[PDB]
Amino acid sequence: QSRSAKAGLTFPVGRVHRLLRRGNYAQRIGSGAPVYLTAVLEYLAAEILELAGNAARDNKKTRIIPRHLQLAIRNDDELNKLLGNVTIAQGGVLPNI
Amino acid sequence: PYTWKFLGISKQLSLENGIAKLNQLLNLEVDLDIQTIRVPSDPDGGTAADEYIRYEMRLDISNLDEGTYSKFIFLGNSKMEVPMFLCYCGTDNRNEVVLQWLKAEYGVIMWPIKFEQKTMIKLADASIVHVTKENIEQITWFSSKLYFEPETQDKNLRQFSIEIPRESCEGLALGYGNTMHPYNDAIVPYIYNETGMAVERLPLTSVILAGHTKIMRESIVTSTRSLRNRVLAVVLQSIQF
Amino acid sequence: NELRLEDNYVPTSDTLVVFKQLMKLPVTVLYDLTLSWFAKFGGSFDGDIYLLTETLDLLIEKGVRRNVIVNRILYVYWPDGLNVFQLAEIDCHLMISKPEKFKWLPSKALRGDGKPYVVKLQPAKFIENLQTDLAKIYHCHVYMFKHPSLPVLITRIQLFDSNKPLISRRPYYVAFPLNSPIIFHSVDKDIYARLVLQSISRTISERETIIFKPVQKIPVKSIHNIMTLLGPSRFAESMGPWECYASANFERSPLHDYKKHQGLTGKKVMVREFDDSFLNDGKEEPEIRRLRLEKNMIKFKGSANGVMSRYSSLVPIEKVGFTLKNEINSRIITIKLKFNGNDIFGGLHELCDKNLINIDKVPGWLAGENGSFSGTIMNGDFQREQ
Amino acid sequence: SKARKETYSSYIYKVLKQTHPDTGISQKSMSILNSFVNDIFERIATEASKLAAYNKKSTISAREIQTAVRLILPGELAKHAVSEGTRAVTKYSSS
Repeated sequence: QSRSAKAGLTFPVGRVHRLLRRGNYAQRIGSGAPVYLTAVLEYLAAEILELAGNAARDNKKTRIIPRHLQLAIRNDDELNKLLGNVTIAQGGVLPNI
Repeated sequence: PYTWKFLGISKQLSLENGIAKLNQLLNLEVDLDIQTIRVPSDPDGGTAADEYIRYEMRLDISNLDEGTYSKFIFLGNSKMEVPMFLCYCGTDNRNEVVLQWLKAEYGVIMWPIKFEQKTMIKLADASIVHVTKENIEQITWFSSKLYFEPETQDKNLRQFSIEIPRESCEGLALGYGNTMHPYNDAIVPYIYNETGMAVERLPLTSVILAGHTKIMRESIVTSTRSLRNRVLAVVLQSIQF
Repeated sequence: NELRLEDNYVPTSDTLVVFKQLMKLPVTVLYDLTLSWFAKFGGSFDGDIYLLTETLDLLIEKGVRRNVIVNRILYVYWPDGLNVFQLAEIDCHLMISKPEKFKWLPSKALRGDGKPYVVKLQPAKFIENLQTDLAKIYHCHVYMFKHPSLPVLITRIQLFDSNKPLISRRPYYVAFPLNSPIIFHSVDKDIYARLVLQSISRTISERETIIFKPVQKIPVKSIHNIMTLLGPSRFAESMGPWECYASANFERSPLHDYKKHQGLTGKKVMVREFDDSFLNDGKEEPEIRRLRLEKNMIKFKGSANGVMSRYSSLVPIEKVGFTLKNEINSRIITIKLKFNGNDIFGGLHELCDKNLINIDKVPGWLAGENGSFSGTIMNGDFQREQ
Repeated sequence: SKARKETYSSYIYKVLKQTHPDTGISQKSMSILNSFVNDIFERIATEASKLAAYNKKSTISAREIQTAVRLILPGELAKHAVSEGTRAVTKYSSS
């Protein structure tokens, strides 16, 4: 039984704990910080994956592409503003209309 | 197949003292046998050292019940250190009730009988030799085989055997000549003579004759009706110091 | 006659038995087979090779228990069943991993009256002729693989029955050395043992009659050991005390330097008493003790250092039974010796160290000479059992 | 022979299969998702460290992480993120 198994988070917990310890962000690390950060990361990943999947549904193709990832990110205005400075490789550009 | 349990005696005792008082504790009749014979250690002549006294009786009424049959055979001397020993066969309460009765009667205490290689082989010599009614000694031969169980690590060699057809036994004693101890001069040296192994030094488990006896150190097994006299005598000298 | 089986047939083998076969194989070899398995016949996984090798790599990263991946390849990747080629692969990989668990029996090939026939096996031609000779009767599927560190060519033959899916029988293994009349085959006494072995003799000959004669009757495990025992090697016919001749290390080349020649240096020896002083017996000198212990090793290992703890011999054997016959006074005296254990000649060596057995009077056959062969001895000559 | 690549690939794949099993992933998309997750984690960790160092706070705790994620993620996603994170931490404490 793993701490991730108790937490219900697909992303591991001790992984984030050791990453936080390694990165010398603070002199002393806590215990709820890894689980909270893991939960936030899992929520964000699930959200972006679900939006990309919905874009794929509208794309009637079983294969998802960075093209579709750029579709989802730029079509969601909030996500676009959050990720304004990043550039997606082979993402293309949005149609005018 | 009858298994014989061997057992020794510390000091010489008298057994015919009270056959009337050995029965009421047991509630059935037990008979008595008084017997003594010559045991020639040397065919040329025998001193007074072979003077042996033997007792024998049983504890039974039912001849049909062959399984519940036991005999107590006594034999021994009175001039050397250990006077005598005893042997019995079968498992029953009758094999011990008298045994306590002389537990607290004479003060003699018992001990298991130990056999080693110096004794084990020579028993078959007394087993194969025969005596007729005219005091003529002829040997009835048997195809002896030996069991060896050497203690070793990795169990590399855990058990091996040597078998001799006894027509070849015949060819060995005749080559040596007329001998009273065939296993001293025809058989045991010949194994060392050819293969170079010492039978006595090696750990010996069993010596088996062809359907006559079954010799093992823990207990002797024989299919005969009753044990002979030379066997008991050689056992007596072997357990003597 | 399309009774032969392709590499895509799926027999209805039980899930439990194939579960136990993957039990013994290590984790690192399961990853290798799965990648190769998908590249040949594919699988039920909805992904490409790159996707498959990615997730499988992650099971290694997490330290995933082997029961999970074994269940994964049995209930996710191939829930329907296991291919015959996959079964052959797992069988051969188990053969390589545990070579001590399989027993072998030797057999000799003869042509004409008594001329031994050395076998020259073509990996291709030997297959189709056997298939033709076997499919006329029963369903047949064969697989060949070469030993990674040995020159043998192990061939496994499995036969199927109709009682509708086919029912697999116990496989028959036949090992072919490169160039040797001796052929090692597995142990079997069924309808298929005499049908497979007989078909091989007709197939490999192709121009003249070839018969198979069993050299021995007692099987020996450790396919590595049987090659040294009976296969093509220098150690054959020079075992026991004569193992120093198999590896010519005691003699230097004629072009080599002659000061290192042992003629100048000589050898250190001790005098052996020809008069019998072994029966009766003082503490031995440590130097005398060392030399006495060296005599025992010379007559069981062949050299002071040993060709090969120290009591283990070059090739362990289980059961050897000798028979000694000599003529004394115009009649034959017979003595029969039977030995049983793990290393018979290793065990005799230890008893000689404990002074139980005289080392001077032990014969050659008891010392390990012509080992693994049991037979009658007369006039100082050893005859193998017919 | 190669030091293992430290990724979130198995967990991302598991999340996708939990959502819906029919589709798959391409390698370029996998790298994109890995980079995005790493960047978000680095941002949040740096923010928490800086915020803790500001109040001469030697340790990093759930309150600091929640404030950092509120700072980084915009409020619309931040509400759901903090709600789910609080749920997870409380249930972990209960366990």
